[PDB]
Amino acid sequence: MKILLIGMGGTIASVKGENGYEASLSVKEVLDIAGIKDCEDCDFLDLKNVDSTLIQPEDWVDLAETLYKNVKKYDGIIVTHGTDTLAYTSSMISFMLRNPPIPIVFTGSMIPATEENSDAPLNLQTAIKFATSGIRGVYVAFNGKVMLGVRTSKVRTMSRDAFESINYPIIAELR
Amino acid sequence: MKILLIGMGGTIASVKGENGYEASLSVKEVLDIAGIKDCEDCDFLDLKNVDSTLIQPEDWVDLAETLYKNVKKYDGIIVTHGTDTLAYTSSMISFMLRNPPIPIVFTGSMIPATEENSDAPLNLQTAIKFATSGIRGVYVAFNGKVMLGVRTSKVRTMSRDAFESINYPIIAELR
Amino acid sequence: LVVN
Amino acid sequence: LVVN
Amino acid sequence: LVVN
Amino acid sequence: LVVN
Amino acid sequence: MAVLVIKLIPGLSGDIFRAAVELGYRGIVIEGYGAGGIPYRGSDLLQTIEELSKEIPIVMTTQAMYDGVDLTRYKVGRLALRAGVIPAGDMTKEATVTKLMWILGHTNNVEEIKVLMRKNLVGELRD
Amino acid sequence: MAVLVIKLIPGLSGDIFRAAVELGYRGIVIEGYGAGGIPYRGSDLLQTIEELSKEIPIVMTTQAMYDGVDLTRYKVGRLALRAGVIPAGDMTKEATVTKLMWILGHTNNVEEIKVLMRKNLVGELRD
Ligand SMILES: N[C@@H](CC(=O)O)C(=O)O
Ligand SMILES: N[C@@H](CC(=O)O)C(=O)O
Ligand SMILES: [Cl-]
Ligand SMILES: [Cl-]
Ligand SMILES: [Cl-]
Ligand SMILES: [Cl-]
Repeated sequence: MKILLIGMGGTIASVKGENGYEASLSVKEVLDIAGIKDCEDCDFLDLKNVDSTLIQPEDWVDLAETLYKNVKKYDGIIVTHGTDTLAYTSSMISFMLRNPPIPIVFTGSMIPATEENSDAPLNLQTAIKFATSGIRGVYVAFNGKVMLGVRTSKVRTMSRDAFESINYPIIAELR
Repeated sequence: MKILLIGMGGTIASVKGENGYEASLSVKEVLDIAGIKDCEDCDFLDLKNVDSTLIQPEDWVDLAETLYKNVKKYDGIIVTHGTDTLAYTSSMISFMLRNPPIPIVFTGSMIPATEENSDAPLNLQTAIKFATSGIRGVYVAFNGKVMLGVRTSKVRTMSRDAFESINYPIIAELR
Repeated sequence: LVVN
Repeated sequence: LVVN
Repeated sequence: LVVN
Repeated sequence: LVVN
Repeated sequence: MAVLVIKLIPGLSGDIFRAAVELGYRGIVIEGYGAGGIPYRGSDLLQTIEELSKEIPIVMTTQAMYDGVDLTRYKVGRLALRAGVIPAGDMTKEATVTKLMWILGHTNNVEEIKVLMRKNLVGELRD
Repeated sequence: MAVLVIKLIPGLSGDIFRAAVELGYRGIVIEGYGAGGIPYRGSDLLQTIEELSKEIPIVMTTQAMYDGVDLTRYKVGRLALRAGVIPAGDMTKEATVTKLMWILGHTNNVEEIKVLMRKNLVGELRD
């Protein structure tokens, strides 16, 4: 029912400017541009707006605190993030927040939502479908697949199917 | 026609003794135990007998020198090796010996040839089939697949299908 | 601070 | 969306 | 043994 | 040194 | 806090690990070959680790994508266990690193850290 | 000769690279994220590399299994190029390391080493 989306940045929320400088969108704008319409009664917090290569440990603290503040209020949380360090973030968060009462789903995209063939809509559709599932825990949603956050790794640098559940069954996938 | 097999050790040539100490077989014994029968007019050199974790750069020098000495004499060379650093060896050899006139094929196994369900026969059958191919270059043969040596990586630690050609088409496979 |  |  |  |  | 991740390659000298400890790194992750182990033929690696593994935790993961580490499978592995190395089981590289950093935030006792790293906290490990 | 391979993780301090160079490592490989780049927000990494990348070659590979590195794709990447980092293209981690060690055996000139690392010698690279 009530779903909070937290922005962290990443390609998902990008629109490279007319010279060579990446610029960032708010998470709310990202959803509108992706074209997610079912998502009503959805709140939006913007926490960072960086390329995830820039992610430092302190960011995990900010993010966990934010999350801890919001678990009792929301039924599912989604966090948009750069793919580069997504699995680091997802894993670390999994240790800080040992027993989440709600699904906390990380996602992102390789092609920015603004672009024509972006993987953003699918990833977000996926993330939202699962955020409503009632499945407690920290997850990653990518390329129509949901993975335990603490078993996910980036395996491809230039493909939509960038992630894999390693040594552990995929939790769910649209197949 | 004339094929030289060089032993470097590895699980392939193992038979753990009755207490917890790995012992090693000669490459020639390994073939007999695997059960390779077609291989006649095949010579056998034993160069090392170590677990490949122990492999140091100096070993690449010994091995390249040996190889350089034997390319003009043989039509194909096969090198049995531990899987742990096989891809390091295969790659480094590829740089030292820039233009081999013959196929030089690395192989090994995850299950020792002495064991009942060993992958050794297949790997060796594969290595030998390809050593006769007339395809110049340095390769790796594993799980019925032949890969460019300089594009091969160990991807699994506890499976027969331990290797993959990365970012590059498989050269050949028994399929 | 949240947008609805 | 499918689990197994 | 098969190439492609 | 080689075995045949 | 600070953890250093080093990929095990041939000819790797244990002197860098010494420097790491000096610098005040509080944990070290060695990304090794296959099921796991430390080179002892022609390197001071295993020796150096024997020393440091009691000051800071030293964790062994694998370079290979799948199946993870098992130091009991081979002798180079079993030696590393004896040397005080903490195995990473079937954890992802990222779950291993972050688990380590997390545990470090809570303790500095290498034996505790070892018990913790071997315990399945959230689904990261098959113990 | 001696090459050090370090996995890029968050909070990674460029001080270890300094120590490496001191120790006499003649090449450094950084296994970074995705398509490539060096952190500059809240770390001295990029700065430190700007310094060292002219003394020893500093090579960027990726932690990800497939597709390899492209420093031109993102700004963190493009910065690393400017910083003097040598990209590893689509090479395997093992082909990268061994190619580096091999080139090092032949020269110590970082510009030569850079031209070489970018040249497809035997099929290791798509250049
Ligand atoms: N460089 C981007 C990669 C992506 O989002 O696909 C990031 O991780 O922030
Ligand atoms: N530990 C063995 C692994 C194998 O051969 O399968 C080695 O690489 O020598
Ligand atoms: Cl893409
Ligand atoms: Cl096996
Ligand atoms: Cl430090
Ligand atoms: Cl040294």
